[PDB]
Amino acid sequence: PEVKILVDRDPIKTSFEQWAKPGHFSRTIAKGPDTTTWIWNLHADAHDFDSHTSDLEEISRKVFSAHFGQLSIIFLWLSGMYFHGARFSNYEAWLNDPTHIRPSAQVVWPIVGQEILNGDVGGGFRGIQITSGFFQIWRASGITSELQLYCTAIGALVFAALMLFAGWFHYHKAAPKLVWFQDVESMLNHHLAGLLGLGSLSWAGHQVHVSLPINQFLNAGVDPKEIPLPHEFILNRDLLAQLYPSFAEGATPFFTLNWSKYADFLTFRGGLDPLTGGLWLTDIAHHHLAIAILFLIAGHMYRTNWGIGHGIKDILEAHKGPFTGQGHKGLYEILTTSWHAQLSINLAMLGSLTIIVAHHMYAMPPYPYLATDYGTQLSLFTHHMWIGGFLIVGAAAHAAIFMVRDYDPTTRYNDLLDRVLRHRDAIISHLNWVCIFLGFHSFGLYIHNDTMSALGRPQDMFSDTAIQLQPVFAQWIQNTHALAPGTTAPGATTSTSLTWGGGDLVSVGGKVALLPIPLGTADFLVHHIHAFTIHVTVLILLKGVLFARSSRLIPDKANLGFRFPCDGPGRGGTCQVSAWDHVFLGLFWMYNAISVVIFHFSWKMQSDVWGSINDQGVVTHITGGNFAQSSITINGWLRDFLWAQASQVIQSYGSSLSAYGLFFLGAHFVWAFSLMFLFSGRGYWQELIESIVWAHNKLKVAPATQPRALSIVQGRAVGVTHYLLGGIATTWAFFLARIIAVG
Amino acid sequence: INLPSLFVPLVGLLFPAVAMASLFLHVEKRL
Amino acid sequence: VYFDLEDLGNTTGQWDLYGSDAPSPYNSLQSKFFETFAAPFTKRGLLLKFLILGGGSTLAYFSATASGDILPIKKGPQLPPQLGPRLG
Amino acid sequence: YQVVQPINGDPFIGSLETPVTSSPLVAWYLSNLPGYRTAVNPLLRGIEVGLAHGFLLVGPFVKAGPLRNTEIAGQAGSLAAGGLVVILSICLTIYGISSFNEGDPSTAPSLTLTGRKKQPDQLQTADGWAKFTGGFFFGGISGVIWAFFLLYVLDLP
Amino acid sequence: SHSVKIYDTCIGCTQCVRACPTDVLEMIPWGGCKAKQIASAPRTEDCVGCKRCESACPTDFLSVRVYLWHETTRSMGLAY
Amino acid sequence: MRDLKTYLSVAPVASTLWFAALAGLLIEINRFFPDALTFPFF
Amino acid sequence: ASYKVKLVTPDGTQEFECPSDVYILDHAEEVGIDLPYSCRAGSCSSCAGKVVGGEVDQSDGSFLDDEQIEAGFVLTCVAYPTSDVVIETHKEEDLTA
Amino acid sequence: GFTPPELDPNTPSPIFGGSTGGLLRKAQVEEFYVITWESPKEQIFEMPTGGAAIMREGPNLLKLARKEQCLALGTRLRSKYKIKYQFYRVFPSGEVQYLHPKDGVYPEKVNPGRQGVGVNFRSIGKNVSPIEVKFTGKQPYDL
Ligand code: CLA
Ligand code: CLA
Ligand code: CLA
Ligand code: CLA
Ligand code: SF4
Ligand code: FES
Repeated sequence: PEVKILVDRDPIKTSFEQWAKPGHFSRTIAKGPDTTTWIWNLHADAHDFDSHTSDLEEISRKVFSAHFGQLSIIFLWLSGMYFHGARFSNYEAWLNDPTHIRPSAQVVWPIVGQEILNGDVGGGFRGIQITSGFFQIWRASGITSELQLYCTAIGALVFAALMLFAGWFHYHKAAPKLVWFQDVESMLNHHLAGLLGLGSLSWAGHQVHVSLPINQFLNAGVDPKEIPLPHEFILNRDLLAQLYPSFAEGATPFFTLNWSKYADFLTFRGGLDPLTGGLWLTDIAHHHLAIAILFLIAGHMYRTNWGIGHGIKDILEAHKGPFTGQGHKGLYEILTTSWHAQLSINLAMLGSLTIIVAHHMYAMPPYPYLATDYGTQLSLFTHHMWIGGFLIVGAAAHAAIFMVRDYDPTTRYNDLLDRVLRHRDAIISHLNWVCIFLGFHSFGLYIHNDTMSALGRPQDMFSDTAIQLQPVFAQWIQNTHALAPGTTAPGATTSTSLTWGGGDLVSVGGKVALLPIPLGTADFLVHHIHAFTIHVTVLILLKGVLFARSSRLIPDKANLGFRFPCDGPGRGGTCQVSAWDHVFLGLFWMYNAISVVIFHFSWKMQSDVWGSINDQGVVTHITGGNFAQSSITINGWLRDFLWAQASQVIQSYGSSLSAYGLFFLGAHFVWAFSLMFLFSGRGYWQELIESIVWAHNKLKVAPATQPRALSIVQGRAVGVTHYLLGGIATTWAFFLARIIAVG
Repeated sequence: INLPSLFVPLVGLLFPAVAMASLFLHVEKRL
Repeated sequence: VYFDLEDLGNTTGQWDLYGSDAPSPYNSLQSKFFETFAAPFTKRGLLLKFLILGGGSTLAYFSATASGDILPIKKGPQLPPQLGPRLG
Repeated sequence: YQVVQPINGDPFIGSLETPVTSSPLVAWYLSNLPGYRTAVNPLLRGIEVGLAHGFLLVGPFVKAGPLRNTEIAGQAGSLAAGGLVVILSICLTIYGISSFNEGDPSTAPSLTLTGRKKQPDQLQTADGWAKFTGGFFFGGISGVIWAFFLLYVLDLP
Repeated sequence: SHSVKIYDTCIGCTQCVRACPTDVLEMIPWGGCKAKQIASAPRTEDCVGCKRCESACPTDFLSVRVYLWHETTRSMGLAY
Repeated sequence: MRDLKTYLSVAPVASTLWFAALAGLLIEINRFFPDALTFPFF
Repeated sequence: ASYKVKLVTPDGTQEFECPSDVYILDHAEEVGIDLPYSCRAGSCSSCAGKVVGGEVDQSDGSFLDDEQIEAGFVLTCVAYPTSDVVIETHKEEDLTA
Repeated sequence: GFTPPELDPNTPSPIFGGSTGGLLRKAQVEEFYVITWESPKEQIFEMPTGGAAIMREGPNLLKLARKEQCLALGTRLRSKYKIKYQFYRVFPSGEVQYLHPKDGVYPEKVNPGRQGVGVNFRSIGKNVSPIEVKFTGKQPYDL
């Protein structure tokens, strides 16, 4: 019953003998190769732990140490970032004049003329302009010399070696047993209150003592070398009390409960800092304090060892009603015995979180001098949207794996799962219908618009000038968010973001940081397109999950596995009935949806947000503001967005942006190369390999590991992999060349 | 009296109408 | 137990779930009127041939004699035409 | 207690019972509609059908078509709804022609919700379907006529 | 209905009959092999044409063969 | 140690080493004799 | 090397000597104690059998349950006798269940 | 020669809650199938159409819509449980048809009362070319 550490000593012995025998984990691979197919299987099943064995203890041990390996890798990548900022960068000069020096932390050797890629990034330096936004983080951190960057690179290297050693240790010397892993209450109590609570408390601490004073000094105009070191602020406190008088009373308020006396540096202002175009640091510190309090309290909910707390089984069993039978009874047994269920829930939530991060970081810019660095903002939004989409699709993959390999009503029965399984037909019917209806009423409007614009009938269009479709609720909500500070939020001064409105515009260095974003007919059309794409992706993935075990077409589908090519050409033909094929199809639709999302954001920001402002105060946007009138037809997307903005990348040959021109074309090539794998089948290829093998046999030069054509599933997987790489890399080159060139 | 004013409609509207009802009734007929 | 070889329709579920089988709620003066006046359109071949040829009649008619306020294709051009890149 | 039950206690028919498909209000309503008035002359039901649907199909063709603002042609766009009525009654006719033959009984179910025999619904005939076709069509054109007759200003013409 | 044919190279391993999902195949006595067994296909009006039997046959070349032919309700696997 | 010598001769490691050495060789050749379009010797 | 093999069988129990690099079936073929086979390729259950002692190399065995090689059954025609073994014959159906 | 069992209606059915995967119009007008088995006790099992059902102690009688459904359920019942099953085809006439196992034995075991259907006495490499059968309706494998 009680909670304790439980470990085994020396489960596996460190040895090299298993390195020299490829495929030790699976009995079939261990036997050795006859054909080349072997070499592929060896890699495809490398991390399929619960298929190498049946024992849950072994799978969990492997998972734990694999996680340690991943963390060691991440630390090594961080070490590289800090070392490159310290050694091959122009960070100090950029610190001196942030709105003229464009950041760069990678230089190239002069080998074959490639030194042309070392371009003039300002500050007496020649290299590659980076878009990860690391200078903004390092400035918001208080870092002012390259010695601090060196120090953090060394610390990260140490931490990476530590992670690798712990990964070896917990697998070969002290391996925890199943009962240790299966304690979820203590785990949640630690991650809620220990990892997230103590983490943000410690970080709020660092912001109160380092970031806040060093940024106060930097915004005051002081030379970044004549600013005191951070530790001085801790040794001598009069330095702090000069900038914030409240630091004279020094924790007497926090006990005397007169927290009011800290209003110096813990504020609730809202809006941006009109000097750097970022959020007030005095708001972020107070935010982190509040979040830490909330998490530290929330990490005391579940019972571990002292009676007080909540039993998860009790909470789940308590919830049930007259529509759902016995629901939630039997989910604790499931969520503690399958890793795939846990992975699906976790992937779904982390993907959604990443998308939310993208939106919130464009709309309320956290770092100083990030809002006016347009390339970094575009890069960050796009990167995080792609990551979120991929993780959401993996969620479906592992829900399907759970349904095929783990669901079992004979020993672990849950009611809600059973009822959803018992009306899946109606579920899929209604979702299918709503996607068809949503597709007619959003893309159809575009087709109507194109045809009315080509037929010389613009008064019959769907636009702000002819037939208006104003999103009344969105306008109503942002009007409520405009009037909020002072009426429904008396403690706030400015509202949360500048996109809500109120007529407030923030500029930095003659550039536009933020201003109110206008919603119109075009915004209405684009958002309904987005609803359409998300609904279709959901239909494909949920159909794959709900029918993973059986169908009216193939009534014993679970016996064929999770990843199989087909069940033959009979029954009419049954290619791609497996759930793996549904994941394979959903990847294309996720690509479609995310691509449209990033195109909508990129065109809208340049058209109505970004630009340059004059001393008289007349804003000139990068594009002329043509999103309201050209986004409503398809021809306007092809003409005013793709054709007009690809100019920067198709003209980079000879400049320092020529690598983007090379990658544009390479990515087009890789995309078109995948269609060969996607459009064909392996019978043709094996028959061609036959004749090539004959030719080799004619000269006693034929190989002993007989060459085969790829698998059916491998053909599909190579196809989708190259398709995604080609498409995403094309958009990557286009975006980066375009945004870097104009500004 | 405008010649396309008559031929474009009926070849565009009624010819396919009659031909589609025609072929539907024929193709779903069990002799 | 829902299997009875004698009555098959109850075993395979041939019910009418929403039919009524109640008497007519349209009292006969109203029904009288309709089934008197609405009869001649109740033969299949009759209705089909009539509908086709009458719809075609109305379409050819309203197409040959539509006015300019309706169809810009009828009002013709009202401007002098341009010359092409060389020709015209 | 639970709300969803298998259809009439038979848990091996491909359906269920809910407050959406078997509820007293919904049952009584759907029962008193023309399509579910089994014991009534096909032509009367068709008349109700065509009336309601011509009247309904008036509005959109008027308030959205190409001549919506031109009102020397804005209101008389009921021509369009008349044409739509004509077209889908031609479709009704060919459907009935292909789906039935007079020398064959009507395919409707003979059992009721409790297990009593019914006289098969005659709308599923060939004869009665042609009768219902005539009824729907008569109603549709004259309903177009009726809702064009009310051109008097109300709240939104 | 599809066609299924058995050829005299059969070694009577029964692997094809175990695999059929619609019970088309059958073992019958014979005298041409060590097993005194041979496959037969008496019920080809129920064959969905999945070729699950052909994937199971070990002889080179195959001893059971499925030729897809005219389609019906049972052959297409329709539940409606 | 013998097992390590075997492992180092497995296909991916062997090819990695072979091509890294080849790359160094061609890189140094081109660093010494840059921009060659012809055989200018004989 | 050439360990002695023991096969219970309805005919009795007989021994024959035969090197470890061989399959059991061809070695019972040598001395002439008849056994039931169909495939000789490891893709059916006619040559099935279980063990009394020792254990037999089943590297090149296929079409078996992820257990049939951990609870006793063995196919005689794809099996290398690593030890002085003692095995069963005519064991298909109590394997077929 | 192995009289086949009769269909005994009034045989109870498993305990199911209903599902949208069961019979449809094809069972009203074309055909459907019926499986019966023994079930030493009451136990839970996965329906070949939807979720889970409870089979009753004693005879069990299920109505499905395809032969493949019956056979997949029977395979599950016969290996994971040790149960004997039979299934039948019922027409809209009210006519039953014992279907499986046909002659009392399972087809993977050779029974001495069976004839050969679809057996060619030659190898597959000895079929004629299509040119030999052109304009006459046979097929090269017909022989
Ligand atoms: C295959 C040759 C051919 C083609 C491609 C066309 C194409 C066209 N004709 Mg034309 N026509 C043709 C032959 C052809 N015609 C001949 C031989 C005559 C008699 C000398 C005419 C007399 C004619 C008139 C009076 C008019 C057109 C018009 C038109 C245009 C409007 C579309 C239409 O209403 O269809 C054509 C309508 C017809 C009544 C043509 C009927 C006569 C031809 C022979 C019918 C052939 C159908 C045949 C059974 C199918 C052949 C198979 C194959 C074509 C698929 C269109 C671009 C209209 C126009 O100018 O638009 C602005 C117009 O009013 N046509
Ligand atoms: C290829 C031949 C063809 C022709 C000749 C037309 C002609 C016409 N179309 Mg059309 N269209 C076509 C193909 C064609 N279309 C196709 C393939 C599509 C699919 C993309 C469309 C989609 C389309 C749309 C979405 C719309 C039109 C509309 C129109 C009308 C616009 C001008 C107007 O306002 O008239 C005058 C106004 C009227 C109301 C005239 C009505 C015509 C009579 C009175 C109807 C009587 C019907 C009769 C009883 C029987 C029906 C046909 C019968 C002969 C079989 C016009 C009569 C517009 C319209 O007006 O809607 C009706 C419009 O909304 N078309
Ligand atoms: C306050 C206690 C605490 C803390 C801080 C953590 C923290 C973490 N746990 Mg953990 N866990 C705890 C208690 C705690 N756990 C308990 C009580 C249990 C059950 C008995 C588990 C069971 C558990 C499992 C099964 C897994 C984790 C994992 C993780 C990592 C999650 C991924 C991440 O966000 O990386 C963030 C990265 C950082 C914050 C970098 C700093 C890393 C610091 C040094 C972590 C040190 C905390 C650790 C408890 C130190 C103890 C070791 C000590 C004896 C020397 C993370 C570092 C995952 C993992 O192990 O990945 C390897 C995972 O698989 N935990
Ligand atoms: C926390 C994240 C996570 C984790 C731990 C896992 C873990 C696992 N997944 Mg999974 N998955 C995830 C996310 C994750 N996945 C996401 C986001 C997706 C959506 C794409 C999927 C979709 C997915 C599928 C469809 C499948 C799995 C499968 C598996 C299992 C075996 C994986 C394996 O070893 O294959 C081997 C790994 C490789 C062969 C490497 C592939 C290399 C890729 C294709 C190249 C990528 C290009 C690179 C990024 C850039 C180009 C570089 C180049 C130019 C040099 C394993 C337990 C498999 C399974 O059967 O589950 C039981 C299965 O088929 N996953
Ligand atoms: S082998 Fe290929 S083409 Fe044939 S049924 Fe399978 S997936 Fe389809
Ligand atoms: S003969 Fe069947 S396994 Fe050897």
